[PDB]
Amino acid sequence: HHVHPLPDSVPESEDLFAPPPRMQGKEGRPKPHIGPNYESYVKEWAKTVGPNSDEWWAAKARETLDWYDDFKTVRAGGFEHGDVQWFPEGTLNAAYNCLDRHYYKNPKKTAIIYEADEPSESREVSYEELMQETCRVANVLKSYGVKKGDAVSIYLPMTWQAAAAFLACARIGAIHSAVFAGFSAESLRDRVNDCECKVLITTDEGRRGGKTIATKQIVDAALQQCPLVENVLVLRRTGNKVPMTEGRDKWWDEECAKMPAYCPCERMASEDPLFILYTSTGKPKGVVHSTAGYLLGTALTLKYVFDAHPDDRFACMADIGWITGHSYIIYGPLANGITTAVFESTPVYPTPSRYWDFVDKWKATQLYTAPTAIRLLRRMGEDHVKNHDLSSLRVLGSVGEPINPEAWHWYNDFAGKNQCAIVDTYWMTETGSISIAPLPGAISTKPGSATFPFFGMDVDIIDPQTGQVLEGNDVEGVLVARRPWPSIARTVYRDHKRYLETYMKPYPGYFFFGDGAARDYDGYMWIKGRVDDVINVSGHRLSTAEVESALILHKGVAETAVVGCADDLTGQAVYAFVTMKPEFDLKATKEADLSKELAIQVRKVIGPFAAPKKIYLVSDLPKTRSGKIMRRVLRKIVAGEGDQLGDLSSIADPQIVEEVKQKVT
Amino acid sequence: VHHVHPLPDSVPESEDLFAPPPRMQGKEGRPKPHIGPNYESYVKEWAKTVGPNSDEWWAAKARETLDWYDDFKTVRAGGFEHGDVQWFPEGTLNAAYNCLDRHYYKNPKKTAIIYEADEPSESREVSYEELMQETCRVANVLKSYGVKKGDAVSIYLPMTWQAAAAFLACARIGAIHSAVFAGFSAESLRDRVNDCECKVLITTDEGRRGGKTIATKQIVDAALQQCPLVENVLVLRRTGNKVPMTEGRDKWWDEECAKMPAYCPCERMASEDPLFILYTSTGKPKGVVHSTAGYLLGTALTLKYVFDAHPDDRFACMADIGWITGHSYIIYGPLANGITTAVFESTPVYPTPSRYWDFVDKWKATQLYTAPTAIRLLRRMGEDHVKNHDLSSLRVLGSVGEPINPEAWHWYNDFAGKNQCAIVDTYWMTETGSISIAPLPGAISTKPGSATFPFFGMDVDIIDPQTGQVLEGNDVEGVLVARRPWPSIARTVYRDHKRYLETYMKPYPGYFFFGDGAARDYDGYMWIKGRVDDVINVSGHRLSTAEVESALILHKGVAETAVVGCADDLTGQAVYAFVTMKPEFDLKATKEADLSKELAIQVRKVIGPFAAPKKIYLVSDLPKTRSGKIMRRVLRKIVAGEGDQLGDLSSIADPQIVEEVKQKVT
Amino acid sequence: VHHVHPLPDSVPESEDLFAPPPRMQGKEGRPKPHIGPNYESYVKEWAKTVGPNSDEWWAAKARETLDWYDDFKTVRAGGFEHGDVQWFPEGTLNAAYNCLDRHYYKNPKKTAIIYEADEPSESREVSYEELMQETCRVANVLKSYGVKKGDAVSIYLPMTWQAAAAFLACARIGAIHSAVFAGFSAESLRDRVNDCECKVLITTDEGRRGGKTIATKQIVDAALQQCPLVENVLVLRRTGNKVPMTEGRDKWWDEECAKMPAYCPCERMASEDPLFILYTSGKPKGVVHSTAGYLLGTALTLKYVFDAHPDDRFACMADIGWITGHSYIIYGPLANGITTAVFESTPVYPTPSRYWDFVDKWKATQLYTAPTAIRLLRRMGEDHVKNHDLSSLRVLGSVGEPINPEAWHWYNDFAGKNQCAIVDTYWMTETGSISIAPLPGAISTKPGSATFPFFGMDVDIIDPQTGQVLEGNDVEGVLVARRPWPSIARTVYRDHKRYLETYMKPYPGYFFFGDGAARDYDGYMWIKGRVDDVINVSGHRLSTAEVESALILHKGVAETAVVGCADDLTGQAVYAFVTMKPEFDLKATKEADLSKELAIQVRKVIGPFAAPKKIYLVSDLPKTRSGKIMRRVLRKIVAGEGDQLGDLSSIADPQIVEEVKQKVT
Ligand SMILES: C#CCOP(=O)(O)OC[C@H]1O[C@@H](n2cnc3c(N)ncnc32)[C@H](O)[C@@H]1O
Ligand SMILES: C#CCOP(=O)(O)OC[C@H]1O[C@@H](n2cnc3c(N)ncnc32)[C@H](O)[C@@H]1O
Repeated sequence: HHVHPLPDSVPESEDLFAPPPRMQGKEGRPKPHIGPNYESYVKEWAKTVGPNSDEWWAAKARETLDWYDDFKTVRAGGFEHGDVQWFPEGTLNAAYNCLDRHYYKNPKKTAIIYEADEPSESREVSYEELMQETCRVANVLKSYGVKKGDAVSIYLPMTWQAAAAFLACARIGAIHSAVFAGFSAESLRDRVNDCECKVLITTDEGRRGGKTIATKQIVDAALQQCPLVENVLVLRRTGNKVPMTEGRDKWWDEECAKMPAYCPCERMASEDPLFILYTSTGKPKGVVHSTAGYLLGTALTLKYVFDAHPDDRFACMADIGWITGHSYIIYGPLANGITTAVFESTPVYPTPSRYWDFVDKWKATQLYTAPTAIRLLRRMGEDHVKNHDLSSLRVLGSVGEPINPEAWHWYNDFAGKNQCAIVDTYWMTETGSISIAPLPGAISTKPGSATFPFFGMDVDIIDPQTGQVLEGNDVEGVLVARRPWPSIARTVYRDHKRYLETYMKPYPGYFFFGDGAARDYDGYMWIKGRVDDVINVSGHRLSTAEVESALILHKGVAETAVVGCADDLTGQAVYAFVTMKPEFDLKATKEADLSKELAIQVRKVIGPFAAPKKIYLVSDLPKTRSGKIMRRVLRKIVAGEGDQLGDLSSIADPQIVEEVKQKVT
Repeated sequence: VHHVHPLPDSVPESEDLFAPPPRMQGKEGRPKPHIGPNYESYVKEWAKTVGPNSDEWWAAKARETLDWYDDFKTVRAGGFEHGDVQWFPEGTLNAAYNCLDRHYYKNPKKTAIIYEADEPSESREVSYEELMQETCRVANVLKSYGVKKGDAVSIYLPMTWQAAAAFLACARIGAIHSAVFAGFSAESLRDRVNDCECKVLITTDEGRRGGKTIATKQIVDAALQQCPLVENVLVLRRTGNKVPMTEGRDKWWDEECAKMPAYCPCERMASEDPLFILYTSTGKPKGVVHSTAGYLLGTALTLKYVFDAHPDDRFACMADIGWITGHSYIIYGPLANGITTAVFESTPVYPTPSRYWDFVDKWKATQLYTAPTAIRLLRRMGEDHVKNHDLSSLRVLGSVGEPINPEAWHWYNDFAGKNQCAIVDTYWMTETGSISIAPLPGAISTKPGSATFPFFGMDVDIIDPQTGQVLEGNDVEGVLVARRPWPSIARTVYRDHKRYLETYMKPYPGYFFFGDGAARDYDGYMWIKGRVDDVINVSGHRLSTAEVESALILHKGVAETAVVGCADDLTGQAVYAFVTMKPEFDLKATKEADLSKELAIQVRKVIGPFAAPKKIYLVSDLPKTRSGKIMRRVLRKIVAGEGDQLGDLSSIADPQIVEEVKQKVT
Repeated sequence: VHHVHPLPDSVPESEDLFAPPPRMQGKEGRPKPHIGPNYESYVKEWAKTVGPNSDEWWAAKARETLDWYDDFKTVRAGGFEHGDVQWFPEGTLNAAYNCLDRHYYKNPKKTAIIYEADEPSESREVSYEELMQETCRVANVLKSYGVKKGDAVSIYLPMTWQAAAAFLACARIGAIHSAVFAGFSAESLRDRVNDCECKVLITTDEGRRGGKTIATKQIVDAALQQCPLVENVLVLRRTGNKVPMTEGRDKWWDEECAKMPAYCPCERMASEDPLFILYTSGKPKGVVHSTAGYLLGTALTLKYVFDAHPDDRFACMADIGWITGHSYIIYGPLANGITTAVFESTPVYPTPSRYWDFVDKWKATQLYTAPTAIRLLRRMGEDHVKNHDLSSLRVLGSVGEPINPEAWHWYNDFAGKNQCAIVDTYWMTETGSISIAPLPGAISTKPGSATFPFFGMDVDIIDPQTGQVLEGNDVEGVLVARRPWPSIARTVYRDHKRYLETYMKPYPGYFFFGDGAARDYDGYMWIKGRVDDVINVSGHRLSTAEVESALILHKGVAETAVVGCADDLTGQAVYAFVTMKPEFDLKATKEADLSKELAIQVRKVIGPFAAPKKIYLVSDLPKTRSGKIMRRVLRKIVAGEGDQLGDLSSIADPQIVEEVKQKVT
């Protein structure tokens, strides 16, 4: 076979995992929405793509959302000019669909499980309380002169009121722009200026993992260079003394106490912008999502990819500064009317048992996190997870990067006790909602495979050299989409040329994701890393996931990243950055001996061309807060270009860049 | 042996029950009542409007009574505790469309407003067409000033018919009007203009009332020196006397409106978009906020049922639009129903005290609605001004704003109604939006001084004020509360929701607290006998202001009285009475010491030994607001020697009376 | 002995009636007319559109012809006396949705605009898709400037196809466009920009017309020195020649639109929201049209007066600065979903064959132009038209002034080859759409007669001295309308008093057009000139059209204008300005002899009272850019008031005023 699965210690013939009994409607669990096999998925999926799928999408849109005005046209526009339209004549409001309609049905149902940084401070927030708080904030924003179409910046940590802030903007038709709490003043400034908001919402301080985030201090530094911001609303999260500017800055509780606890919903066109979300090369990229298609995509993917039922308690452990928090903490779960988790802490605070204490306390029915969190808990030891119950879980999700089969198995074995479906969800900020993922009651999974495209997604593999679609199976190339889908990003804010050039020009007629992909002999899709991260060794194309998956098969390896660099003989050579577990004895095992064994492991599993030319042992890797490993930073450092690096002040650990610069020289 | 007594009356109780008269029975060609013919017909309909199955009735009434651009789905939600009351939330409508356009499309030449000018010879009818055209011109002017949906607009206008055009022009574009009584001082106007943060003010060059000039533009000029946000003033040329105009800021209404077309589209408003702010007559000005659909529905239904309004009716509410009574029962209620409404620019006694009745016979008014202060005023002026009029076009006479003493009630019944009209005593507040407790005139047999029974949608209880517990059964007295939200309840206090919750929702959690004392007699009739703050406690006996004042006016020659409490060592509190005799009363022939002695015995005979005033002060007038409320708080603080902590009293009806009362106490 | 005579013609009356030709009878492969085949078929349909039972017809047409977001309840209300005209008041719609989106959703690649560039080789077809995308980009740009619903936007654009996108971008967001003829002077532009109080102006670097450069940005910069409210100028790069650009205020159209997405939601407009202000050419008069009635009127008149069918290619050769361009280039044709021509050139550039080269190249099915253009081509000679095909044409239209029978016949003979119906369309900026015109499939035409009123128009003739309606036929007086019609102008911008005084006060209960009119014995209507231009000779009333029609019957006459002046004996005396063809030899032919024959011709055809007291031979006449002859200018010069003429800097050829002033003295 030309296309191989990601390296695993399990043989292939024992590596196919059918939907487990918890996903078969047994042991009292709800029956899956799609099942019980691959054919039930394909039969439904075929209704959602092609020239006869308008019927299905119109019905789903009218069944799933409450509309003030019906639409006439299902879809229009396209990639070439970036004029994508879905349900254009309809009107609706996102806050109405996420709060009001559920509040009118069951006001005391829990909307948010607020898991505070200190576990003892956690509590449930009802739909009634969340709707009231949202309306008070919306009334405060209107009193500042915020109109429909105005942008509002949000610099809030993971406290439950962050959802009220998002939905207050949606309620009045303002465009929220959320920035990770803890981003530097410089990074915050650039995003506040780019979206041209006149109002910013923040906290006095944030609390994450027992550490204080000095959010109001950062905000004051940033706003000295933000001439459009006239009002700042400050939530008193810690009560520690912070500066407040007379006139400009007001306390959230004091402002909201002035306002009634209901606010009318602005009637939004389907294509009115809902939010701007800046990704984390050059200027910040503000990805713009509209209202109806985005909301529909998040609601349908939540329902089908995680098999959400009305009583479920959905635990997405990500941050609302990330698209994962937008779609699968706030918009998806609340549109469906279920309970969603807002997790304020880290996976290891107070201890690495935190995730599993949370699951057993609240009886979470789904858990959703990133491979970086999974690898972190994998390296912390089985004592923190082995003696928990965790049987309320039916589905475990992974998002943000390829999941190494080694990490996949740890997730499957300890979090799921081999009784949960594992959904590896591939998508991007620009896709709005999950693009490729197994439907858990239908798809038999392979460790590290996203499996099959979601409803409305018609994806292909293109040879990057020819620009032509590769038909059949056992093919590898770059991932593209043939047709628009409801939740696709509509533009890059005030930079539509960047939007067309990045996604629509490389392969005209297609959407270009920017990731390498392979379709194996069974038709399963494998997303093996960024196209920019592919290493070309003597004409052999190497993906980062396969080498990193091979490296982590060696004992004591916690996390790795591989990058290419120009080589005189092979064009490019592989350089590995390897993080061993801190307990690994670097004196008993020689670094030169460990590097040799790692290279042989890569050679044994992939081939002679894949063996790293050099291996660097580092204590950690440069990562974004969402958990993405910044291989571009490592690649430029290896190239001796530690000067041409972009904005690195808001990465997870800025100091690790210094350690990497040292170890290379 | 009854714990609860009717307000003191010279008529014995056995002859003091007044069944709906023939004009309210569909006889003599009068329209058949909407509800009747008895108490049970009221309860039968009322029971559909409260309780857990009342959504059906309210949804049907909402869709039958108003024109909507978009239908609602949800009937009601929210509640008292957080102040998130919602009615018909997904619906959209426009108040101006419901008060003007839909009636104009059906009968453009029908009279919308009977404009009774200060001089009777200048009175005229204003058709729906003309009112709609003027409203649209003003709305276009406001839009040309940059007024947007949700912006507040202050209105400082006297009772000329264009005041209705100004209100409805704001409603038409979704602006929030804030009307201030014309004649309020520059200080009171300033405080309200600044609180609502408006950028536009609408006023007149001058007002005319009772042959006197109100220097409105002068007051406005003085106020705006401390109102830095107001950028545009639109000035109506009511008198044409020369007034200063500030270049740029001030423009003439007629010149601005001549530039604009006579139609303007209606802004499609959410049911819960704010319709207006109305500042009430203690501390900082309280801007009571009403939303759109529930408020409009409440005014339309109360006008229809409490006054038994029919399509050809000519409704004469004689109040001022600076008052909630003018908002609800001059402009929004009558015009929403598509009938004719009166805008009365004068006083009850100008040129003579026959003015009200000349008006009724001139225009054939079918209902008259006024305040007890006006009724007591006309009672004091003599029967020659009323006895020889016809007045037979009237079917219903209403009283609003304070308890009506049975003595005044009977005068109203006897001379205004010639014992052939139903008398509707309507209890409500600015915060309730529309009438809360009132007799339905074709159904309820009235008792002088009783509001009788709660209106549709109002589920009221009597609570022990200390324990918070409901007093079940009849013959109980305590404080009035409502159990559930109703469509027209005020939604907030502007930018001060904490004050709204603390005032109405926090004192008795789970209820709306009106602030008035109340009693339910053995027949179940409700008696609202005064504000809770005005109750006097003499030796453990709770005394209401209405009962003592009603006993005092039973004495011959008494025009009007007010009673307040003050600290007493032996009885806890003692009663002090301020008494206004008719000026024609001979105070030399009757000794003042004898008159006070006769008054005390009259009180003792009717109420009990404990109720006799410890001291009585004879005054030429009482401290009253413009709407006629007697300011007992002012009198109480003066008696307690707290004439330093009175507050803003510059815009009361007669500011000088405070000087006479302060002198007379010492 | 008829009191009312047809306009003077060289054809006897008995041979001057032209039934619909075979191309308008459904023969020779043409589509069957919407109304036909005779006068009774017109009356039968017309009678449904007027009177107290016509609501049914108008409600149905409104719902059949336009797409609505919200239905209306009331058909019509209001009236002339106070200027509160209302049509479909509760309805909501958007003009850009009706002219672009709904056609784009059906056939995106269909040509919306035939862009006939000033140079023929640069002409091209613009699809509905391309036009909608450019409209949406511009709308997004305007929104980014803070333009809100109800804001005025000035447009100073020449006849390039993006002018339609600029109009429709304003309509899309509910802004009120105010278009000013490109080439109007800085003073005339300044006055219109200041009157509408716009904060945004859209223009070009330069225009190109007849091979000449219009220095639009230079004119704009001079104007804006006296326009303190304008904050943003959007500049279309039409020529790329260097022009001044003011930092901050001025931005390039292509650079701004490249930042914006190619779709924009439609603002839901009430039927009576203003759609545009159009200043006519004392203080400038900004005529205001609302949305639904205006759009319905233009769509119905285009369909019925020009018998437009879905595949037709409609060629209106006027300028968008004129109401004719508003109604019959942009709004009418695009509302109907057909192809419309945007003609950037002049009728004689590069040569006088331009119109007919255009018709044969694009196979135009209808042609619409002004009598001044027809008279211009008539003077240029038959060689430029005689050898063209032109058989794709079915209907030829004339708009803007009376068409002399001599010019009518030239149009009929050479443009139409006696095989097209000629529609003489009478209307005004204030009427929105055609008022009186033959329906080409039903009405037999007379040269110079508008014939019969359009649907919804109930017109009468009033004796100006008595104010009374003249019943019956063979009557002459002033034209009035009895009832409002859907597309009537609703006000004069911020000058409603001028609106009432001009149109509604002279004859209370009627709309006063300002034109003299006669109804002949057959019931045909004749519009013979403005009331202000009527000449009173010894108590005999003379219209300009009849004398000007008689003068052009003389050989060598290209164009004439007749005006009155104070006379001691007759009250007023006739003065004629006559333009001979430039090839006419004024040395071989005595001017005194030519003047005598011209006077005798008038005496023979009209009578002794009409014979000009003086005749002036001029090389050209003072005309507006739309082609109206400025007889008010000529009258004041004859009266010796050549100083109090007012603003004449933006007329077609301002220098000709100097030549006329010389020749009179
Ligand atoms: C309505 C109105 C104007 O509203 P507002 O000015 O808010 O005054 C509200 C207060 O007026 C008093 N009041 C009003 N009507 C009555 C009545 N029929 N019987 C007894 N008291 C009455 C009470 O004290 C209310 O709380
Ligand atoms: C249309 C248009 C442009 O509108 P506008 O530029 O407002 O000019 C309006 C005036 O033009 C004259 N006019 C226009 N068309 C004709 C015609 N077919 N026959 C006779 N006269 C006509 C009249 O005098 C109108 O009142």
